[PDB]
Amino acid sequence: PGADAKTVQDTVTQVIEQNMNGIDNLMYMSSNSDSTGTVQITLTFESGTDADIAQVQVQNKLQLAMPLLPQEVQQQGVSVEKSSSSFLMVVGVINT
Amino acid sequence: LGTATGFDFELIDQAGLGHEKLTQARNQLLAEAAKHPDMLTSVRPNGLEDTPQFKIDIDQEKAQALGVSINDINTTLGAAWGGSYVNDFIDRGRVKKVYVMSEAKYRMLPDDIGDWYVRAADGQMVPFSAFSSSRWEYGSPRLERYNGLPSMEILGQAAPGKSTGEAMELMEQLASKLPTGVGYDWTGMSYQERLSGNQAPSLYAISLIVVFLCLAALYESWSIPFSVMLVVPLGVIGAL
Amino acid sequence: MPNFFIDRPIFAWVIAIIIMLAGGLAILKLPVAQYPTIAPPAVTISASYPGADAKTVQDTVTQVIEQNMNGIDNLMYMSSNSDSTGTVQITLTFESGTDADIAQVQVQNKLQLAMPLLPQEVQQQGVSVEKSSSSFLMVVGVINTDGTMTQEDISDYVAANMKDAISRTSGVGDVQLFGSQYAMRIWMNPNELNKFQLTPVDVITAIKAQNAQVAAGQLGGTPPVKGQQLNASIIAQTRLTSTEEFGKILLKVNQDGSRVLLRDVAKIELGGENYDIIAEFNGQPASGLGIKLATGANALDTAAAIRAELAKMEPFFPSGLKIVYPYDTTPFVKISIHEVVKTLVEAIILVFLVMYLFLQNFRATLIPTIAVPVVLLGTFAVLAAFGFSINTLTMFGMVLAIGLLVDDAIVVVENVERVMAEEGLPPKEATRKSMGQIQGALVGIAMVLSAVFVPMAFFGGSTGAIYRQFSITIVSAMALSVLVALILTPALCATMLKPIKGFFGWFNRMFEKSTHHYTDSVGGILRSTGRYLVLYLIIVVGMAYLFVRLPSSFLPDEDQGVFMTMVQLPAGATQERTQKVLNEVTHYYLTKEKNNVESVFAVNGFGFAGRGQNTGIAFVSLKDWADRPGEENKVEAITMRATRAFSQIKDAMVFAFNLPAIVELGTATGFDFELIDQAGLGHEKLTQARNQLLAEAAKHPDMLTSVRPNGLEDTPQFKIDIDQEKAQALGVSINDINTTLGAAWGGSYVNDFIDRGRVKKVYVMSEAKYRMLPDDIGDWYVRAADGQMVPFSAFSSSRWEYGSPRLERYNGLPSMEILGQAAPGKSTGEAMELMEQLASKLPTGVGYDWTGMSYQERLSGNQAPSLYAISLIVVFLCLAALYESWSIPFSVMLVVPLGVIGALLAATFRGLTNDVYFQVGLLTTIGLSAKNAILIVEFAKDLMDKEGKGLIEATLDAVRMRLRPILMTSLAFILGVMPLVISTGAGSGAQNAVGTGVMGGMVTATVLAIFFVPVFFVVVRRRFSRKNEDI
Ligand SMILES: CCCCCCCCCCCCO[C@@H]1O[C@H](CO)[C@@H](O[C@H]2O[C@H](CO)[C@@H](O)[C@H](O)[C@H]2O)[C@H](O)[C@H]1O
Ligand SMILES: CCCCCCCCCCCCO[C@@H]1O[C@H](CO)[C@@H](O[C@H]2O[C@H](CO)[C@@H](O)[C@H](O)[C@H]2O)[C@H](O)[C@H]1O
Ligand SMILES: CCCCCCCCCCCCO[C@@H]1O[C@H](CO)[C@@H](O[C@H]2O[C@H](CO)[C@@H](O)[C@H](O)[C@H]2O)[C@H](O)[C@H]1O
Ligand SMILES: CCCCCCCCCC(=O)OC[C@H](CO)OC(=O)CCCCCCCCC
Ligand SMILES: NCc1cccc(-c2ccc3nc(N4CCNCC4)c(Cl)cc3c2)c1
Ligand SMILES: CCCCCCCCCCCCCC
Ligand SMILES: CCCCCCCCCCCC
Ligand SMILES: CCCCCCCCCCCC
Ligand SMILES: CCCCCCCCCCCC
Ligand SMILES: CCCCCCCCCC
Ligand SMILES: CCCCCCCC
Ligand SMILES: CCCCCCCC
Ligand SMILES: CCCCCCCC
Ligand SMILES: CCCCCCCC
Ligand SMILES: CCCCCC
Ligand SMILES: CCCCCC
Repeated sequence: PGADAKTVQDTVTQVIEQNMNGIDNLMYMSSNSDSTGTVQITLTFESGTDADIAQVQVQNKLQLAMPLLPQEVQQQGVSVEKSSSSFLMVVGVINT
Repeated sequence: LGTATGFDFELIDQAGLGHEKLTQARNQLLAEAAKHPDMLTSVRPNGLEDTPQFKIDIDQEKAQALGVSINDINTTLGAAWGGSYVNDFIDRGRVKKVYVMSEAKYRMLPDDIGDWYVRAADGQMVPFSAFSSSRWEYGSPRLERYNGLPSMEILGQAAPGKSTGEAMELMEQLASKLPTGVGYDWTGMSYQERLSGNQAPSLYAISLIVVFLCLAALYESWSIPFSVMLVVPLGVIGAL
Repeated sequence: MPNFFIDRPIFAWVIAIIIMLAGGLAILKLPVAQYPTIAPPAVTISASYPGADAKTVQDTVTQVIEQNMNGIDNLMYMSSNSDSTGTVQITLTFESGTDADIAQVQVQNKLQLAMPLLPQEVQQQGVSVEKSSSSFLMVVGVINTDGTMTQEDISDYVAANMKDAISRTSGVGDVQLFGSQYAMRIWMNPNELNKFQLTPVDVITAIKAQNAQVAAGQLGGTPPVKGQQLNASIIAQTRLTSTEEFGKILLKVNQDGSRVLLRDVAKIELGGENYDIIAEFNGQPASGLGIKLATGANALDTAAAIRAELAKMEPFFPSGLKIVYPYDTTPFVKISIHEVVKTLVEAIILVFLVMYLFLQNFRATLIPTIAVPVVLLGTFAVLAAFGFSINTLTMFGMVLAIGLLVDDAIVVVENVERVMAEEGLPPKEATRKSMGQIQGALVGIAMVLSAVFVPMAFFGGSTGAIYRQFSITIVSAMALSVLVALILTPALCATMLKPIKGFFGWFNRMFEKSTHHYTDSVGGILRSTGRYLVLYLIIVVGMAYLFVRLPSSFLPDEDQGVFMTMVQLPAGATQERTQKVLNEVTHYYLTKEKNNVESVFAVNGFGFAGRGQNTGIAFVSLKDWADRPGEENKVEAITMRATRAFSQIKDAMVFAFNLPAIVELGTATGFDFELIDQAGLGHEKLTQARNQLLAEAAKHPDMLTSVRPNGLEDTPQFKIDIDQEKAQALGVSINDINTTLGAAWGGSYVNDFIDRGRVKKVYVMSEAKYRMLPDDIGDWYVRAADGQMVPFSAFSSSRWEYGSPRLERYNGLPSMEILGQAAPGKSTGEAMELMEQLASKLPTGVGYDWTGMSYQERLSGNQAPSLYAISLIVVFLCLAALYESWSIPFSVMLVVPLGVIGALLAATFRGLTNDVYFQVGLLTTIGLSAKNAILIVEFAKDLMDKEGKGLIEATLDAVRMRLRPILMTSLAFILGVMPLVISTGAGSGAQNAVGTGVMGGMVTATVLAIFFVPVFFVVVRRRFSRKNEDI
């Protein structure tokens, strides 16, 4: 919260990236760090990779980098999720 | 998947050049690409351009002379203007966050900076103006990295009548004339198209070869298979 | 099928072509490896406690982690080292077949329970959990040929621009930097600090405050006021980027207004995170990456991926920077496999030639020549179906399978060319009835021979995959051979066979006469059978003696074009002395092994046991095998001479050693012992127990040899006692004291900075000159609550003591590893039994265990004899079915010793052992021997059943008929396996070994069979009969 893109990149993104080692079947890695205080790092794996194994291997390397991140980021936490743009539906909730 | 039409290019800082030099190299590539409308169309960055930002320097000597700690200064600035997640409370049985932040009207403009006071060790309240200075500068609102290195993603597509493969060839030729230390890579759909294309010739060959061999066994003849295999264009022409 | 394809030769070709296409596509995609995977997965936890001694590491990190290691599936044992570089390594070794991904997940799930209990300094160094082999796959070296970059510069360039992408590459399980990345080094001066009434605590506090990256929010940020037109990020402090900026950190302002800057109390420079690892390439400054193969990953695919990634970096190198390749285990794999391919081709050509010699017709010879490639290519497709790899044993299966299937088509082609001579049927008509006579026996005999190898496919243990893949390859090839002989061969016999001197005339007539004296000799032997019965038994007793006389091993050492040299100095020795020893090692290879050594990559400060000022390693790469003729230019003799030369180096343990085929199984005669503190005795008592055990072992040179500890000896350490009362009285904080002491003498990782775009570390530490001497301790001052500067001498006392630089634990208890081996002639089992006896007489509370290779030894015992018994039983049963007789099978079984004797003869005279390759050749010999015997019995019995000829007439008519075709196929294969025997170059150790046993077994199985088989048949039928034969 409140961080600029360079602060995010240089205290969070680079640290996490430098720890994404020893993971199997990685094709490439990409990231953005932005002025809303957000970073997203996406690791893309070979077709046929077990997505659960890929995610736990990523999550476990991340876990061991958490002590290197700023306290404010440790407090917010860092989420690791399987990526997917396919929604079954979007339920809207409005007040009339 | 995305549009999966066009190409997906990564410009890469391979030698610690820095954001500004990478931007210059990007612009060089975009300008050259614009000189080949016959081959490339809508070659553009996928990210954001640098914007004005408000650089505030804390004067350490003045802070120390007044007895104001840097931690109080930076917490006061960050908590008021950026907001701060303090801890959690429990709202109707559900754990939720507590945030402190300035009310909107006291964190809008540079003149508001001087309305925020920090208590020194001797109890006196000191305004931010007394130990800071500011200036406008440019910086990035969105920094990109690719395989751990600074990068800028560039999207585009082949011009009408041209194949994406040909457009990729030119992009690579143009990229080879960029300043020292600037590399590139293909990602996404473009990574996908290169690998699928490298397989196609051998898969066609295996299909053609096995079809011939099955027919040769069927007819006990190395030549009669051809009379069947010649039919291929007859359907294809009407589909086209 | 035969009659079907005789009418459809193009269909036959189509099936052969599809078989070959599938095999060809398998060859392009199958994994390539030296051996099948047999090594158990190992997960290693690594952590670092900067400035910590071994006991501090053990008692605040290692024990905490170990106590959380529970509920982990398939765990065989756990071991750990805690050392006075501040490093701990904990290795968990799992059962063969364990999924390394799950083992890593399970280990980490438990580690995360321990992580919060670990010191913050340890957490912030980064704890790592890796799943990799223990040995290096390769070392990637980096030099600067223009000499414009120092060792430190190159190391930082590798760390900052190369290492991470290599570390992310799939199959790379671990990467060691031979060097260090740059950090911002603040080298504190205690005199200047005291002059300004400052301490390392103030320095650290000021760096955290003035090397900061501050989140400051936005102008016009959300939620905004109405009418806002400006939105912009606020940028406050950012990480410092240069020594200049660190130098002007403001520590304080004096009363008179003067400023104290960090550069007034410290020297500030870019320099390594650590200064322990310094490498050279052929004496020149270097860095590099030591790469370990991830568990179960393919070595060749991973090396290829590493090279492709390195190729992406090279264009952006600074001037002069160059990648060198001083140590790579993978070329040997690739080249050794290609050499077996070459001998496979050469074996096929040598078969084609020996047949043209006997057949004397290209057409008649070509049909067999076409069948073998079709079958072998198809066997590759079967390997893919079974999920096997192209490796040494599947490739030896390809070569040795030839001898057991080459007769399939020959029996078909010849039984046709005979039908066209007896009668006058055309080639097509003859093939049909010909196939009707042999088709059934072909299938059935292939099943009898398959019985030889099927049992061995059920071999257990880690060793089991070796015998399994070989057996499957042999059986698959024989099965495909039958199929090809029922599909392609009949079609070619019916389309190509020509309807039915010189050197050949000379050959034919020579053989004609030889056949005459042969049949004559046979008839004479039939009348003197009693004598030759006795001769047979002593062949069986001789075979028995040579079998027990022959020593046994697992896999021969191979010259792999590379090897390593270990440098171990006593703890307490300095970096400077280790470099002196490394210079001597490097000098020796560059001056005394000019003809053999291509490069030396020497690393000061790195060993396999662990880091330290007192340890180093030299990686040595040799010139190509072709440029190193003779055994004196092979790795074994090179390392022997080197170790002998290095024995004259004082105060150091230096030895060159070859890589073992399988590091896991390790030495052929070595053991791996663990002495265990079972009762909280403590390190000093355990050391004494160790010494007692080491002394008693020396008293038995008869059975034990080189029984030594694997770890390090105690060394002097500087014990300093902080006096709590004096510190309280002076108002000196214990936290200030410990931070001042640890930061100055051990170093402290303060926070991060940005060096040319890359996040890196900042370290404070005393400048070297103020942390070299015990007296320097009192030059460090701490500030009390009342502002007075207090020297360490005012509140501390010190004394010398002894302590351990490397504490070992095994399965969670204090331990000491002891290596050793059996004395000449003695067996490892005998040596281990003695060690157990000696261990039982040790002080109360001292226990023991076996690990590593010795865990495998006691675990998997001898299981080959039972499987050989099963094979023989099943072969006999299959023969009983083939001949519908319980007795006739013995006429074939009795030929097995005639072949086994030759394989033992050859292995003995040539000096080989009873290893993997002698056993796969021994099974092949059994099958080849039975095969040759059936090439006689099947015909001798065919006349007594179809031509009604008597026992003695049928026997002598068959041998005369079969002497030529038998010696044809037999000598062809004997010559065919010649390239295995005379093999030199990569993998020649395995080739020579497997060839010697098989060829030796073929020779005896061929010369003795043509004389003894007639005796076996006639004697067996006479005994087990009533009113049938002899007329
Ligand atoms: C009748 C001729 C034999 C058949 C021809 C060979 C068929 C193809 C064999 C497999 C592919 C080539 O592999 C064959 O073995 C190795 C491959 O490293 C080469 O061997 C050569 O180079 C290697 C290193 O590369 C040296 O260690 C070796 O001393 C030298 O002989 C042979 O020159 C090559 O012919
Ligand atoms: C019966 C006589 C014939 C017996 C012949 C047996 C030869 C077996 C030797 C193969 C050993 C080397 O195995 C080697 O593996 C690599 C890595 O997959 C293959 O590498 C291949 O990759 C791709 C597909 O994977 C191919 O498009 C490419 O042309 C080739 O480089 C080699 O083409 C193959 O030669
Ligand atoms: C797991 C349990 C199953 C495993 C069983 C092991 C079976 C092993 C069989 C060994 C081989 C048997 O080999 C078989 O022997 C018989 C003996 O009559 C031969 O002889 C037979 O040939 C054919 C078979 O249809 C008949 O027309 C003929 O009259 C008969 O003599 C066969 O041609 C041969 O194929
Ligand atoms: C004139 C040529 C027409 C080719 C049309 C192919 C369009 C499909 C492309 C595709 O998805 O590729 C899949 C696959 C690759 O092996 O396609 C093919 O294999 C196409 C070739 C099959 C036809 C040859 C047999 C002759 C008929 C008896
Ligand atoms: N029973 C009539 C009869 C009359 C005359 C001859 C054969 C004959 C047929 C096929 C044979 N197939 C054999 N092997 C070689 C090794 N591979 C498996 C198969 C061997 Cl050893 C002997 C063989 C005898 C059969
Ligand atoms: C791989 C293609 C094989 C084709 C073989 C053609 C048949 C054999 C040659 C013709 C034989 C007739 C001459 C007597
Ligand atoms: C798809 C590959 C087929 C190649 C074989 C051509 C057949 C030869 C024609 C003439 C035979 C009489
Ligand atoms: C446990 C190992 C299984 C053994 C497989 C059976 C061996 C014969 C297979 C032949 C394949 C054609
Ligand atoms: C028509 C028969 C074709 C199958 C040939 C089988 C050869 C023996 C295989 C042994 C399996 C254990
Ligand atoms: C003789 C061919 C045997 C079947 C080949 C099928 C290929 C299996 C790939 C997994
Ligand atoms: C791969 C197809 C080979 C067929 C050629 C036969 C021509 C006589
Ligand atoms: C581990 C699976 C083995 C598959 C065997 C296939 C038999 C042809
Ligand atoms: C471990 C026992 C295996 C025995 C294999 C038997 C095959 C018929
Ligand atoms: C293994 C069983 C053999 C039994 C032979 C019986 C002879 C009549
Ligand atoms: C009747 C024989 C057909 C076999 C095809 C594989
Ligand atoms: C006619 C039987 C076919 C067998 C193929 C494996």
